[PDB]
Amino acid sequence: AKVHGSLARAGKVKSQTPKVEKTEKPKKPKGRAYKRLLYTRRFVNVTLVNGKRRMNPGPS
Amino acid sequence: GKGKPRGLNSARKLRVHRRNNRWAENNYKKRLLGTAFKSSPFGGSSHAKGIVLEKLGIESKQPNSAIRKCVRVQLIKNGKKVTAFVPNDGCLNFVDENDEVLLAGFGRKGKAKGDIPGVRFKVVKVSGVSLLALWKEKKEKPRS
Amino acid sequence: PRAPRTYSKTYSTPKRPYESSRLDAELKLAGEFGLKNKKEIYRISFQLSKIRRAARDLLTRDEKDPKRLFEGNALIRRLVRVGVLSEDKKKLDYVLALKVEDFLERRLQTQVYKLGLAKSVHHARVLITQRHIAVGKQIVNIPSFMVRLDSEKHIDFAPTSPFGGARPGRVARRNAARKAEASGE
Amino acid sequence: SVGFGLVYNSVAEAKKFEPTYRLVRYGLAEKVEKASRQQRKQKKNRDKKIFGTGKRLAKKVARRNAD
RNA sequence: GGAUAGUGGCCUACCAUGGUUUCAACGGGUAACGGGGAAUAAGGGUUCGAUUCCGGAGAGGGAGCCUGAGAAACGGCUACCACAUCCAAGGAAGGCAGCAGGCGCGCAAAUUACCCAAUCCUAAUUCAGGGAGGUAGUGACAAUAAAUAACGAUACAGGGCCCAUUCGGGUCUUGUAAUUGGAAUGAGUACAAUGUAAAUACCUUAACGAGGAACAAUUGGAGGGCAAGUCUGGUGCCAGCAGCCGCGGUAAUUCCAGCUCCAAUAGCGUAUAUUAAAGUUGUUGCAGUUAAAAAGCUCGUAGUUGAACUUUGGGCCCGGUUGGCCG
RNA sequence: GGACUUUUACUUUGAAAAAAUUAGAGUGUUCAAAGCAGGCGUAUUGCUCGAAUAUAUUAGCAUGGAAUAAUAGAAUAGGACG
Repeated sequence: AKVHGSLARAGKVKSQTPKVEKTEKPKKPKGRAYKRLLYTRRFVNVTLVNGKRRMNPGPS
Repeated sequence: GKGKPRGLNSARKLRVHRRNNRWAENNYKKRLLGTAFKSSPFGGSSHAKGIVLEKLGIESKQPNSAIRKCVRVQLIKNGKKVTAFVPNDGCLNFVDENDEVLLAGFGRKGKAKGDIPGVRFKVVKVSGVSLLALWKEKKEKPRS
Repeated sequence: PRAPRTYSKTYSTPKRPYESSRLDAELKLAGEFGLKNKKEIYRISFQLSKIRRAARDLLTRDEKDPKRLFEGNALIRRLVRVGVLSEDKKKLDYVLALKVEDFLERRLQTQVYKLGLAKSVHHARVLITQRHIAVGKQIVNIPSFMVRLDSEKHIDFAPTSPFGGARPGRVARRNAARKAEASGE
Repeated sequence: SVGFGLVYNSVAEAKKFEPTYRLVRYGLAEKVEKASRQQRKQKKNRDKKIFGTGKRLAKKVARRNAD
């Protein structure tokens, strides 16, 4: 099938997507400490039980 | 006992037969005939470099409807020609013709990947630098 | 032209990649014992898995087979010396039992806590790795050291460092420097 | 700190039975340093190209300073 | 008989017609040096070994040979073929598949450094010599251990929990905190001594070295298989994704991004191959009515296979090895 | 020492058997991959444990077995022992 299409538009969407810079945020602990934070998150303090559980909910 | 000779001295016939029917195993055949070397744009190697002839815009198969940016490439080691897709958004912006690129397989043993017909390869590096670092911003395409 | 300096690896790695349950349990072990890698668990579960293998192979042997006797009993005495195998259950059917937790709980990491000195497995870590505590006068800074049962009586502090005398340390003395240079002369 | 120690039954026996580098470490032996290893080798390989004492060749190449 | 150090069609002379083969000769292929081995873990297997030890072969290709106990030697010679260096044009020289280092090739691989101090070898020999061998450099090949933080106070919130007629906060801590608090340590820097032939690191250790501008973790993923959003913004069958099923044509749970989250973690992605999964090569252990596959039919040689029956039955001794009830 | 013996396959035990590698015992390289060390006193004139075991099949040797499965024999007796 056709081989010589149009290359005029390559890189279109990325180049026309509004640049939002990264947001400067709290330092996240590198190492055993991240696993610590993870444990106390998942299996110590418990956020919710909306039916079951949600590891990453938004608005609800 | 269905065909196969069960006797105590019929080793010969059994392994012979085993060879015979080994030949119906596609990758046994191909590994034994030498196809990896004989055919195949790469020489059986994992990767191959080569120069860029022209820039192609390959309309994808059905039921998809787009244009897949590629290049025609002549492999240095063995002069064979082959067309390679240029991954990610843009990146056909990174090449230019007569450029010296680095091709790898598409992870299907031959077999074109998605909706891209007859493209069994891809671009990994150009001009000495990695296409990825270019697409991000880590690095910049060398002189010429 | 020289001899091969031999080596081997100490960890295996789960067949299934994302089995949510095993991830749960693994995590629990990590946070409970203060481990930084799932590797630190994998490692153990590999070591153990070799033991068990050696165990199964012996169990198939005839009772009072020379190899079963010598090597089986050798393995048994070995698993006793550390503190994983109980003196009660001591005839290689429990070594076919066993579990990772029994291994985990025997680390210097775990012992330098379970009887004081830490108040948290993490403070255990940070202490050990910072040239504090010793067995003999021999300082050890490896979280996974495994306390060898009869050394349990010697997990004190180091002849150096604070908490066991010899010197306060550069920070304390920097503060002493600030007091002595400000509040005095 | 753990290591090893010798103690000889003389000072002549020590100066004769010891590695020379040790004597250098202590205070009993100069370090008669010499031309580099490849310097030495190269000097030998120069030396190989000559048969005899050499003086006859030097004067015969002094005969060259005319013709 | 000759020739060899010697056996032999090894060669010559005479003489005969023999030698191998479907139990596959002979020929071809090999991106084929052989072995110890290696990768893959139910077993049986499959795959691989140029490469630290052993054996063989070669020194650009071939032949020929001197010396010698030993070479058909190449860091020996001779000739030819290819290559190629210097010149005063008459000539003369070279052989890195030793150590480096260079060109070429490519997807693919480090220093033109130091030493004989160890390990050992050779010589007329304790000394001399050894790019054998050791030393460091370059080195995310593969392998091991495993820093990136630990602990109080306090601001409201809690779940605990006795009391509840009802303010509540009260001291057992769950910890989310946009003010805090003093503790701790090596990464690095650096006396010293140690290390070393001399050095360099390491193990030691004076003076130094942590508060977020830090000494600041990364690589992928968040529709399914597959752990983790139905968040905001962008694009609008375009650009892009997507191993595979599929997403995108104006509310995109797959694209470009921010946020949040997951997974593995000083490492993670990818491409090629291979092994397991694969009872999809099936001896263990496959399948052949209709899904892939019984030859139109019978003979039949090589091959595989092949009914039953020939000292069975009784008696006595000898001395072992566990184990039981006692010790 | 003299005189003769039908041939096998199977199985057992054994010898002959390099190391490294693997399986594996011992020893706290501070742990660990490793290494084959080391451990003890009179630490001013020594004392001493080691440096294992296993596999190493096919073929050849050696030894025990006598089921299974082949092979040979006395019919034109040209037989057996004396």
